[PDB]
Amino acid sequence: MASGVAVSDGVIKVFNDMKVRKSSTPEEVKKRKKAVLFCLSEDKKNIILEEGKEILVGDVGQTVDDPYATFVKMLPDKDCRYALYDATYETKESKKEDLVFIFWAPESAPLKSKMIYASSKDAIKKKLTGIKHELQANCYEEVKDRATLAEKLGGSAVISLEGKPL
Amino acid sequence: MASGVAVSDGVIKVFNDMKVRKSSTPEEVKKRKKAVLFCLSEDKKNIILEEGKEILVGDVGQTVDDPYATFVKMLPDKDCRYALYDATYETKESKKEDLVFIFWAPESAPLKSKMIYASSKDAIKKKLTGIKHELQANCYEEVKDRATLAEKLGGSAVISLEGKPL
Repeated sequence: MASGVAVSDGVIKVFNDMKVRKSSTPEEVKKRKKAVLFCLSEDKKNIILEEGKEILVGDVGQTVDDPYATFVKMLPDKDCRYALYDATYETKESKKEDLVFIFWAPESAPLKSKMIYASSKDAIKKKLTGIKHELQANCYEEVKDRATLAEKLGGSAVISLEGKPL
Repeated sequence: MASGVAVSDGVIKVFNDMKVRKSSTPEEVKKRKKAVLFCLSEDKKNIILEEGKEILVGDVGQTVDDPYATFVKMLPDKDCRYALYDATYETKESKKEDLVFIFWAPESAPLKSKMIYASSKDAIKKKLTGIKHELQANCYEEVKDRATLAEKLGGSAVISLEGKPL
């Protein structure tokens, strides 16, 4: 693999902040990140935050309406990305929320690029202590489908995602 | 990369036979291969012919009717494959035929499996002297489309594939 890649402290903090329980006020929550993208640096030595490429919880009621679809559209067509998506979903028992780590390697991306991203994946995944869920996607028409993520979280038990029907 | 993988003489012969000009009779032609699959061995040390997984030219008039669609369906859903497909297609100038090398790495395949196939790709590609065209595919709903291949062969100039409209 490639374990000569570094993860910024700022990236790490972003992860940690996302798995926070609503002990804090109603303002930093809403400033909370619903989704976020990371990418490799030009030199392929760092995993860094892609600014602007994110969805804050505050945007959900107003700007966004569907957080999952908005997130899917953020996914570039020729470049690989890592992502964290904070999912909200329902079974027949409970309404739960879980952090999903996403590896995006779109078909049209250079094969060299996919290889490097995949080989370096462990460098960020290892630092994402207690992550649980991982989604690997190549095909846009497949991630686009809510059932894709839903099935990954809890399979057939999952009946809705982000308040929407599957 | 991985250059510790061997290509069988039988595989090599199959390639060479496919780029043959119709100097021979009308019987070995029709016994000619329209498409063929290769895969890595269990030990990942050989690139070998996957028997049964092929389309002979003779099947086209009768058993098959659409060679491209039939070929696409042969593509496994969880496993990577290499393939050669002998394409017949038309521009506004000429009706041509060309050999296309295909790398199939389906989304649902184990990431470990994709990596090994991709890293070993050069071992067979190098032995496919004067190949010209390569197609890499992850997403089934995309290879399925004739325009995918057509665009790869000659882009927008190509107006039909295997006698069919795009």
